Amino acid sequence: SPHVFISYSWSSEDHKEWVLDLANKLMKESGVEVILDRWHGVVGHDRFEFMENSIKIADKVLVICDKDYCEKANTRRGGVGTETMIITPNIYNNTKQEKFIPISLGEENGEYFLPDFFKSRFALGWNYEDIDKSYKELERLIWE
Amino acid sequence: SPHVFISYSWSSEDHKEWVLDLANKLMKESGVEVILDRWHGVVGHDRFEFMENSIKIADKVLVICDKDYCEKANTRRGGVGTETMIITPNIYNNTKQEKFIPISLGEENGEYFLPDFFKSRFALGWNYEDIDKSYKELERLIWE
Repeated sequence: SPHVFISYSWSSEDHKEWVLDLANKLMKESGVEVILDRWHGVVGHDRFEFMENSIKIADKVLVICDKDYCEKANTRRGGVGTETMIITPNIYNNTKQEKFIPISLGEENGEYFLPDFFKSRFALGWNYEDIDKSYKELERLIWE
Repeated sequence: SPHVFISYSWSSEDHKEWVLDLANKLMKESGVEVILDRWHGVVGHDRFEFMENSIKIADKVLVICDKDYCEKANTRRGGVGTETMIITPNIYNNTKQEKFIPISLGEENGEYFLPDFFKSRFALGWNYEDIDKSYKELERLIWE
């Protein structure tokens, strides 16, 4: 099975629910073993360590790039500090590049959200009007 | 400006013309420096070494993945002929991964053509019904 860690920001309760629904769906319908912070009982100050360690054991890393994740990633408001949950340039540059599957949420005109330090600009443009098509491509990016 | 090498096979005269048109368009409309075999006068059995040298100086590498390219890549892998400009497992694995911009041609149902040894499964699904959208995204993958 693909081991898939999901990197995401707790932008809101609805967004946490969208990520949780995606994790449950990947586990149920796609035979993927999702590494999710909510399913490991990760306390606030253990978040950076959990993200760091999870990326090394995961086969794929979903980068949930909504607007809040991308400008938190680009600015790094105080820098790393255990709280973090957002991939840093250092983590990105010490990870095999093929693991990352950026998913852009809420962009317009195909200007997919993606942190500036991602050298490859590919991202799965999530189609809210065609979920099944976007989910199919996510399965291909994970499995194939 | 980005130096963009185009990896493609001479599958047919129409396909060579499609790649030639794309190369001309990228230079004219997107201000990129395209490294094209026909513009350097690379004759058939010199093409593979030309691909190797060009990928080292190129900023991006477009992988024109139609059916013929992907089946020869999947079947022959590192054993592709000296006359070919088809990426091998060694070339993919020994090149900075962000260079590669695979373009899937002629795939159906979102089952994008891509050699199986490409560790990252991302590819630009070329939309023959919305070229401007596909060219917009190709420009972004090259520039951004």
